[PDB]
Amino acid sequence: PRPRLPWFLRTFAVPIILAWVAVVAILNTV
Amino acid sequence: ATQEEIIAGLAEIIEEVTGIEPSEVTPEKSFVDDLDIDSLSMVEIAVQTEDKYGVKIPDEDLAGLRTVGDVVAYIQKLE
Amino acid sequence: ATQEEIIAGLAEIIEEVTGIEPSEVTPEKSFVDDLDIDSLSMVEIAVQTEDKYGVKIPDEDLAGLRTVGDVVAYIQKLE
Amino acid sequence: ATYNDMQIGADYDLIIVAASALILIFIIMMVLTRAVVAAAVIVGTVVLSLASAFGLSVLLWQHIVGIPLHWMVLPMSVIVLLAVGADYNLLLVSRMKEEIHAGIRTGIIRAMVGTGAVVTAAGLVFAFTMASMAVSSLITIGQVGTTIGLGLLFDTLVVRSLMTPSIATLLGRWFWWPQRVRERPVPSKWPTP
Amino acid sequence: SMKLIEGVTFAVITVMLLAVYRSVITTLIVLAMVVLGLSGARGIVAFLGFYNVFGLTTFATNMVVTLAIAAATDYAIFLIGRYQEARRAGEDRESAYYTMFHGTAHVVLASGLTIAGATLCLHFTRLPYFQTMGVPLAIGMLIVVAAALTAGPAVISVVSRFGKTLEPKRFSRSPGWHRVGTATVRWPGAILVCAVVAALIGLL
Ligand SMILES: CC(C)(COP(=O)(O)O)[C@@H](O)C(=O)NCCC(=O)NCCS
Ligand SMILES: CC(C)(COP(=O)(O)O)[C@@H](O)C(=O)NCCC(=O)NCCS
Repeated sequence: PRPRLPWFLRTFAVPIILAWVAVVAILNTV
Repeated sequence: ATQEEIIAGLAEIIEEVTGIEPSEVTPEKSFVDDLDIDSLSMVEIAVQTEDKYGVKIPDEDLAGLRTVGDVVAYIQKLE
Repeated sequence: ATQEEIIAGLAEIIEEVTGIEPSEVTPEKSFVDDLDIDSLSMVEIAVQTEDKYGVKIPDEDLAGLRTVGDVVAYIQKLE
Repeated sequence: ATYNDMQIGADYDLIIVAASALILIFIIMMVLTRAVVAAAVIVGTVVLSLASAFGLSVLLWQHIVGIPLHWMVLPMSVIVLLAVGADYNLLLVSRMKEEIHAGIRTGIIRAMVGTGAVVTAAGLVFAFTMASMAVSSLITIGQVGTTIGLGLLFDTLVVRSLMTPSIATLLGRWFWWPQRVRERPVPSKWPTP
Repeated sequence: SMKLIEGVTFAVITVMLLAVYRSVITTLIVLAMVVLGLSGARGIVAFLGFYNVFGLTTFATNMVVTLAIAAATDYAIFLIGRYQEARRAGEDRESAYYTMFHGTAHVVLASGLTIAGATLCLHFTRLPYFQTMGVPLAIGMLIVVAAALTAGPAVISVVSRFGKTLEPKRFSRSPGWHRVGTATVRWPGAILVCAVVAALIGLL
């Protein structure tokens, strides 16, 4: 009965971290 | 105190507060449905009971009580 | 209430408050020395006891109590 | 004349900012905690702390350093102080509501013993981060940072520690109006060993 | 002076985190979260201001940097603190993580929304500095909140899996907090009077 949102965060952690890193890098480089 | 005396006193108080005749008031009746008595009328009954006989019923207890006999049992418990 | 039940409840409360395991808590133990419990921890125990079982202990009474069995006797005295 | 206009605008904007911030924060707190009285208590405690924060900053700069506060420091300090104090009180109240099913007083004690260290660490970090702006060559920025730091220090060390739990203890069941809360649970029988 | 401010703030934060968590790796992780949040807020503010969406001053930029750093650190502290409380209570890492999210997700989001909305009240001012300080601060705070609420749980998920990284180090109670709570509960009147008197000192 795990809640959906924390489970989603826990499962796809690496893609989320990489997405945040890429977005921040683009915004601070362009 | 005997159940009959308590029921008679509660019947008088209820009749004064809401208008339900004493005969309709029986220990198995429910305030919410059988007697259709809201919470405010119930606290009015509690205030009358405290000021007349000294039996004190807090609001939290008033929440729990459902039937007339349930109230009588609570009063007997205090005794 | 029997002494065993009161001692068990007090042991649970003390374990929550200070950290003393229930087995070490025996009626002859002294809070100040045997259990090394300060006055503030004692009033914490009193608050827990009041909020869980309804037994009320004023600060003046808390001053007098020295051993665990002494507290139990006080609770039995109220009964 | 330019600076006269600046001063008038500063007073007007200060009043507007204070009112709007109070209203919005009160609304958010009432929505989240589902209780009016809790939000009112939080707002009042934060404002009372804000007054003392203003006093401390005024002393430390004007009397000790000698440089009076710049005319634009006040609203910038006020808004941040209100927001952060409200957030800390909100965290404490939320933990209290979580732990209150075991009685008001035990719930308060457990909520304090739980949150206290974390909230203290966060408050000290925020205060020392704000106070670190004094290294700026510009002194208005340093004044703003130090004022916010002093406010956060006083709030964390007084309002959270004492004022909010004391008011909660005093108000009792009224603290969570309109939600119905038992002051103490049903007195249980002693456990059977 | 902005750059020196940033450096000093980072040094102070590192020292305080080392003092509190009594470990180096946890401090590094919190610093990584802080860097991510600060960089996100600074980047978005600079990018929007560049294309003439709004004007910027020195005050707005300094406040953006400092507030973003502080908010990121506070959110990381909240999450890790609740997670460690659950972990020390006895729960395993999975249940402790879920308990942490359940008990702190709403608090962090509410705090962030309060901070963001508070600065948005500046947009209704008159003086140009106050009016220009409104929107960028709100946008930066929103970016910081999003980063804390998404990356925070994600990093906690990944890090805790590997080794004994986020486990508590100082397994201890809070006897001082117990005493203070007892004093507050037993005698609220005197403590409230003392607090009110202390607060009124600032009116002099
Ligand atoms: C008053 C009442 C018994 C009404 O209950 P009901 O909604 O079941 O009629 C219940 O809401 C309650 O105890 N509320 C808390 C105290 C309160 O509301 N007092 C009146 C405010 S003026
Ligand atoms: C509080 C206490 C039980 C502490 O006793 P101890 O010094 O033996 O621990 C005792 O000093 C006492 O009753 N003091 C009077 C009331 C009081 O001090 N309240 C706290 C002031 S905030």
